[PDB]
Amino acid sequence: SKVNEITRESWILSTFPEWGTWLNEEIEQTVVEPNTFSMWWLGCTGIWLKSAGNTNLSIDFWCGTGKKTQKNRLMNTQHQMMRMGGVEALQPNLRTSIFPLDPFAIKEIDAVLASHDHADHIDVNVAAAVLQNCGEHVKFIGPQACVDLWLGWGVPQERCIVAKVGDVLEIGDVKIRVLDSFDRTALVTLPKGVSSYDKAILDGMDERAVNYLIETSGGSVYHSGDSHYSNYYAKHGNDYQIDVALLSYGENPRGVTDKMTSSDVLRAAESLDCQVVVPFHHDIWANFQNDPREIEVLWNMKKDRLQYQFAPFFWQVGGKYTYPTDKGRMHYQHFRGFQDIFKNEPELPYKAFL
Amino acid sequence: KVNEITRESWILSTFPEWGTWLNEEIEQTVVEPNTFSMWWLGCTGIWLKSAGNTNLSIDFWCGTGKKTQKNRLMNTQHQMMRMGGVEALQPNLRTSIFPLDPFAIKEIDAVLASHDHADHIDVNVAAAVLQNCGEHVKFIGPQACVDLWLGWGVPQERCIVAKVGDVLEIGDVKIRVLDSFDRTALVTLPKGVSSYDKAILDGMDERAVNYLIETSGGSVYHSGDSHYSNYYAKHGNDYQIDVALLSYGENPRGVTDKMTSSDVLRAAESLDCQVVVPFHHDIWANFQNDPREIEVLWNMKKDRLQYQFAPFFWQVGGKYTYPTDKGRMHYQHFRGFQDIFKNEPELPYKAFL
Amino acid sequence: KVNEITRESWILSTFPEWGTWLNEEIEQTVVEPNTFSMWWLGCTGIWLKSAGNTNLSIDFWCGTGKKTQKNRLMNTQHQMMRMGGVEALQPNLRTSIFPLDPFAIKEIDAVLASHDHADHIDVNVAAAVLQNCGEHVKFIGPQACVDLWLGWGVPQERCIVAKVGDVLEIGDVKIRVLDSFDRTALVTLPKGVSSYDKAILDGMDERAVNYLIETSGGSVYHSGDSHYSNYYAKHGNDYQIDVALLSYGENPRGVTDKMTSSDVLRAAESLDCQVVVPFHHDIWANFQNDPREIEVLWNMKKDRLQYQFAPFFWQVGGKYTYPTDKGRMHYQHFRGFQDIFKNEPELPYKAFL
Amino acid sequence: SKVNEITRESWILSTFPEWGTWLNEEIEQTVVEPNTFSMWWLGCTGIWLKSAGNTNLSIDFWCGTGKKTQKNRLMNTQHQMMRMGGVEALQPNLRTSIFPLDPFAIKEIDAVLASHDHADHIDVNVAAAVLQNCGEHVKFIGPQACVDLWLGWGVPQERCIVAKVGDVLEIGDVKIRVLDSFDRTALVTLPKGVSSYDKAILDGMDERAVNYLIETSGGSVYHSGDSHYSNYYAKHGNDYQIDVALLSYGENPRGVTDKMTSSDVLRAAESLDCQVVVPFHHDIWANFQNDPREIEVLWNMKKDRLQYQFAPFFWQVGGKYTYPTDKGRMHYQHFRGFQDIFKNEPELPYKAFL
Ligand SMILES: [Fe+3]
Ligand SMILES: [Fe+3]
Ligand SMILES: [Fe+3]
Ligand SMILES: [Fe+3]
Ligand SMILES: [Fe+3]
Ligand SMILES: [Fe+3]
Ligand SMILES: [Fe+3]
Ligand SMILES: [Fe+3]
Repeated sequence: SKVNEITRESWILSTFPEWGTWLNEEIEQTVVEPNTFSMWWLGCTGIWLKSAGNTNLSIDFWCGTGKKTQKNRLMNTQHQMMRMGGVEALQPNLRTSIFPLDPFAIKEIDAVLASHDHADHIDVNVAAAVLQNCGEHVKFIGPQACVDLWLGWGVPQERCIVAKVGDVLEIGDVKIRVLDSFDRTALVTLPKGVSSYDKAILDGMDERAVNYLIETSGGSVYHSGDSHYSNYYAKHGNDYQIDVALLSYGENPRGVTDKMTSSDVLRAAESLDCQVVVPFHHDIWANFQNDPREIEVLWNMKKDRLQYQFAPFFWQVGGKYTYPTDKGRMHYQHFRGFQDIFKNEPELPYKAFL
Repeated sequence: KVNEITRESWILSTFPEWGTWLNEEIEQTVVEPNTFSMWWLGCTGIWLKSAGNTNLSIDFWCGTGKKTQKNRLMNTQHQMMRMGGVEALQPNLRTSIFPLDPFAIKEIDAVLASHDHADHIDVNVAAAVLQNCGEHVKFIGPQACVDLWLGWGVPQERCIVAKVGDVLEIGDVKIRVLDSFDRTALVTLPKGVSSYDKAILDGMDERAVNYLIETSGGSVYHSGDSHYSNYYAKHGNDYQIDVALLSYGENPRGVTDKMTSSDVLRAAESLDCQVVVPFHHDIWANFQNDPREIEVLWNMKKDRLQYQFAPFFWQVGGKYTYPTDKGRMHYQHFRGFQDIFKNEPELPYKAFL
Repeated sequence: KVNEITRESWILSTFPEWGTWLNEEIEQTVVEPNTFSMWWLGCTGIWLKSAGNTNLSIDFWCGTGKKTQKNRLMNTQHQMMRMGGVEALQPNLRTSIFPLDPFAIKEIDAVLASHDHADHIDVNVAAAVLQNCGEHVKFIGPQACVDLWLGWGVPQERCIVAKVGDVLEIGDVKIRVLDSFDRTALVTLPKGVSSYDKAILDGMDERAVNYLIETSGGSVYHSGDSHYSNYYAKHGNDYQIDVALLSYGENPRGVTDKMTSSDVLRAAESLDCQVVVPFHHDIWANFQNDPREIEVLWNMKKDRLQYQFAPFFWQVGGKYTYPTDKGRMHYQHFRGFQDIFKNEPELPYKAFL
Repeated sequence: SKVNEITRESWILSTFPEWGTWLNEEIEQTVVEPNTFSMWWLGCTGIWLKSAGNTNLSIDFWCGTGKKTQKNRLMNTQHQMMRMGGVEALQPNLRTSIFPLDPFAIKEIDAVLASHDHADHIDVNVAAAVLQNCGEHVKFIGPQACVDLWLGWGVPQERCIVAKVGDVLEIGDVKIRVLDSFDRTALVTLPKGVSSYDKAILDGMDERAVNYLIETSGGSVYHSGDSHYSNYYAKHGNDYQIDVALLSYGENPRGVTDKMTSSDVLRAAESLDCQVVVPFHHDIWANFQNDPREIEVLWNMKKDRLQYQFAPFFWQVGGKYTYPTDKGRMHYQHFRGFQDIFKNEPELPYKAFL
């Protein structure tokens, strides 16, 4: 190492993303057992899914960050937060989770999905990486607004598939059901100079936000993007067997509603009639710092009285989940290492040193 | 544009995560008389700012952990091999963001290091400070940390070897150099150097120290990642320690590298502090832990043992001001939206949300 | 005598359950200067009494729920049908007693209705007040409540249509009419009127409002059964709200008709109140709930979010006096026996009991 | 004119009792499965029991209320409360639970039981209703003092059966064992002018209070009326297999002892050696407002150390319990409704409205 040879740029390039290609390697090397499926949490609502037949999907994989300076103290005119809250000042949304996966190291993938067109659910860098490293067979699947963003970034139209509610897509050995979204924020996320006083905007969900139910030989996973709470989760739950439900969670600032509360994660689990409920999105923003234990406590208090049939699962960014293998586990813990502890004797001044 | 993007342009546009947000925050902070403020920089990194505008970086670390699984073998005679008789690579992956850009540092009085372990000293932070700051900035640390800085190209004139019992004055702050209890450091030796040899047991002071930093708003004890020692009680008998920063984490089976939840409490009692603040518990995936153990045990024991201190649970990149924040137990980042409803919302109907 | 007894004679001698106990209690309460008292009449019914002896009844409901299972079908286009696409009868059975006989009311200044839903407005209470009280009593509510009262036979000189932004002076109390967030009310439309139509979304103010009642003892915010809205923060920014009354209950799967435990807390924070009081959680069997969820969440979050309010758990028929009772969390009905052992017991031996 | 046609009397008659005949209908229409029995909580200690053989019993069904005014300041001379506590002032006992069953709509019943002669355990209206609606076959079963009250009210002697400790009565397919009572309050519940200093009154339990063990093809239930705690429960538990134990609970005012404490509910369950303990009577009086969670918390703290073989069940007034089907359930929840949720599509201005 040399003080003189170091620049800010050389430091950044040698250091980030944090885990380098550790997880890229982990994912590629994982052998998914028959009648099971595996997923990894990529931060925010990003999920890598890998079926037993080696089909690979990336969903809402986001490699952006939040604010990088306080220099600009003003929020962009008509940003959704301004429309919802009548605010003027900059939002202090700072990214608080590491980047567990290098998208530029992706070699094996079948499709890139986006639940909706919000910035933290779609990514130009992920797009670039997949187009650069992968074959022409990889599909970009998302609602019309997501396809418009990808096309605008230079993704070829032939790579895109516009997801419409009620569509059923086959990719490798997995079935993708496109379902309604309840992302109320998406409804009012409109370009400057376009009015959100107008009631006609209320019919626009389908054009820009969907939920996905992904069916594998090991079971199904419901990715709700960042849908708020809706009674209509119960319609989805009546119609389909949903094994694992991924629901966005966070601590709403006073006067803001952007994520479901702890109580609504449970109501949503009950409405989806799932077996495992998995909060996500609760890792990403400093200003939404939260306490997932609220979900666990409320679940313990209410499960007998309401005869809840599901259990919560508390994950970690970069972590793996395998279903149905991990059903029954509640608290994820990263591999602790040292499985070969004391293979050989220690080298210490006396045995009881430590 | 999709074809104007490379891995390298993505990285340079994206990292570090918070840009210069906290650099700006720190500079623009006006520390009130009779108070001091600190920020947690990840791992055991701390920025301290006094009411006299003295600024110190302690253990500021801008490295990361493993970046690949390709090399499946642990380095021969790594401290973990010496303590555990293992052969396989350690899966230590960095799990906290980088809240401060070392290359945006403009205002600083000294760079301190508790010890020479990799996650407590940084060549990039050194480069940045040498490149952007005046000749007055000191690099303070045990002999072994000075040796690392020197070897990286930090000029001897900038360094101060910290030895136990030293009292250093920097601006309006007093830095007491105190004993370290980092048992891991004692056996962190180069390949070909034996850790069977009992003479290595006298080696703490040359490579590891703890700091008691006294300000006009109170004192902070930075324990580096010392393990538990009864000797904290000697430090606690000798000095008023307001805030104690102690390394915490979940030890893997057969490993002892961080103090347990019971020991964070015993150490707080021994240092006889006012506030105990676990840190280091953010950084490694394989040490993933539950700081609520500390809060639960403290609630169960504080009456019976007449504990006079309270714990405080922080967040990486977060601020703490003493004594202003005494009484606060759970840190929450600024939530934003303090001007909520300054104007009316623009919605299709008022109850839309 | 079994021969003289009829279902009718049984009912008339037995109900309402407390007879006129609370009517007497309320009438005889002398409210101290700079305080106000309220009683919970079940569901969201509130009796409010100021230090100046102004008396208001708010959402006083004396109906019951289902009385038979014979009719197995829900009325076409009932709000629950519109919201849930159901056909079967709702099993809403009233689970609270009737602590106040409306036909014993003799002293009152105004009858308020937050909205026109059946369990918030009452023809029997209207009859009773017109029968027993002077020409001066006002019936205050949104246009839709005034229309219901008018159609029942309440004279038009008695009614006052509440519009958002109105400020009504009644005796020594000020009544601010504020926005409601009762999303169910928006779709509660007559058979043959479409709820697919987006124009219905502008209809809140004509049929539902929230009240902020200001007294010399402080203020109370009655939210009717508003759902959760960010706009509570606008009301909280604009006014000092001491006590917030918020409707709570356990929503059946696929139904949203009451705020969750998490939202009771968010609403308390948004209203920036000092005391939050769930109500409505007593009334329907099919919404049977656990208010302790609110207490547990509040304990878990109050430090981290710096909550400045505390929850208060009431009982139907109970009293609350503000600010005298601030600090109390769990209401207990009077236990009696204050004159215990005034005289000696009459027992076969001292230690019998 | 709606308001013109309304009187206090018309309102009361159109409104009460609260559930009308909903529960009358529910009970009649219930088909009890073989090897099970069902019960409903009627408020206070009232129970409706229905066997698989369609035998129907009412136990301590009380349709009275408490105080209806504050005007009478004084407690009745020599009321049991005055004898026990040397008090003068009126007791503030206000009924706090609704009336889930209309006694006048009873059409199918085999017997009317009373555990003891306290006012809240026997009812003249229930008697009048049963005599008016049912055949000559319906029996009124109670201790001598209960039979005396029924007789005095006009119940014909031929309908009554004086229950004495040790008696075993057959009614349909159920066996009713009459057992000792421990209602200490009943011993000093004596008419004005009769002395409670007299030790002879101590032999009076059996003539006025009993406990019942009701054996069905689905298991047994022990109704303790409002017995206080007694070591003698262990005698009953040694002698018989007791599946469900119904025990009176409440919050005693300072200086009063009228209901078992949370600790004693547990000791009693242990003594009776039951499988399920069900507190009751804790719904009825305002001045005894209590917290049944004390029972649950204590049980969780002690069940391992004491090797408790029973579990508590927390019911709701008007609710159902079926044994052994409901064993394992701890917190009763009334039917929530909406089982046909989303049978059809909602009728809303946009899907995510709710
Ligand atoms: Fe998002
Ligand atoms: Fe979104
Ligand atoms: Fe370390
Ligand atoms: Fe160390
Ligand atoms: Fe209501
Ligand atoms: Fe309503
Ligand atoms: Fe009783
Ligand atoms: Fe009794």
